[PDB]
Amino acid sequence: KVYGRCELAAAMKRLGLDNYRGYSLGNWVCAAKFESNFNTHATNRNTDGSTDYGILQINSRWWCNDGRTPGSKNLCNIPCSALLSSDITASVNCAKKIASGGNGMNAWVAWRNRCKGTDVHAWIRGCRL
Amino acid sequence: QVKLQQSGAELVKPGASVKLSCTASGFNIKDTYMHWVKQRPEQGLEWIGRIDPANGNTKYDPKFQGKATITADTSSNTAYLQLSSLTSEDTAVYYCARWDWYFDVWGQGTTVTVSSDIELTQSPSSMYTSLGERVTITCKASQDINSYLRWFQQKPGKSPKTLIYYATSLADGVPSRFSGSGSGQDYSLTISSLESDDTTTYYCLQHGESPYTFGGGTKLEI
Repeated sequence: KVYGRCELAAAMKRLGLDNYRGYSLGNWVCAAKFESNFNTHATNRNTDGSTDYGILQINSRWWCNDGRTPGSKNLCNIPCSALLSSDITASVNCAKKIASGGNGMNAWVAWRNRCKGTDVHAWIRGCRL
Repeated sequence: QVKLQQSGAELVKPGASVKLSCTASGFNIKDTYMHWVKQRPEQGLEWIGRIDPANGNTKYDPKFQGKATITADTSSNTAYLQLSSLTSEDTAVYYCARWDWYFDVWGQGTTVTVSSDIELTQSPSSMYTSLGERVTITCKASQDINSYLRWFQQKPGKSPKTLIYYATSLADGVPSRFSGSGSGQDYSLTISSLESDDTTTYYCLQHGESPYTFGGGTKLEI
């Protein structure tokens, strides 16, 4: 499904990303916008055979199992199909892990190119929360 | 060819200042956090701080704030470490590093010679093992959150290598023989048949809450 920006902001804040690893809520909302255009079914194939899944484009090499990624680690311990759900619980809980490796949100390349350093607080203005 | 070239062994008098550098190649530092680590002559690892070079924001272990300052210059791809009022306790090897799931890389280190809070407990401090024995080292904390713990292996004279990520996942290229376990506060590293390449010092690092902290280490001897 395609999330609306404020509804995604509310579910992300409820699931604990506001200020997770010091990154304000607007960062995660902006990330979803540029990684998948807020579409929970988005998929993106990589040259290393991995695929990026869901609203936060979680990579199949290190985070979830898709059975077709060659040297996969399934740190999140889940099938990638579970990252394609309308329910973002599993993607947010895996995204938390992704952000805690010592490098912040830098693995989300579209975040890095489109959101980082920008006025990401704008992505949540006009939202209940 | 991914790398961090550390610039300069130095000898200084008590009270002097030194500024070290760490230039990277293969990746832009603006795209990362750059961490600095201290290691005294027969002692353990200590996290000093990190810098986010894209915006210059830094985070320190409060004990180093005022003595060590991290700085970064993105056009030169270089991160720096400035140390002030140097004393006997500052004689150490200082590494820069990029920590990222399955992408850890460290500089070769740089020796500085001065010449005139989560607790990680590592057991055993030192041990003698045999040629095909089963070894289990442990690491106990004060609630590491779920498994934000790295296992590093350091050989005499080399930068530490990462063996385990997220407590139980093997690094790329690490032999089958190694394995990690636990969640919560209690973690372990097991080597089934100790191979001869395994003689070294093992350290656990918690990156679950900031200031990142290291266990005291375990020297395995064959």
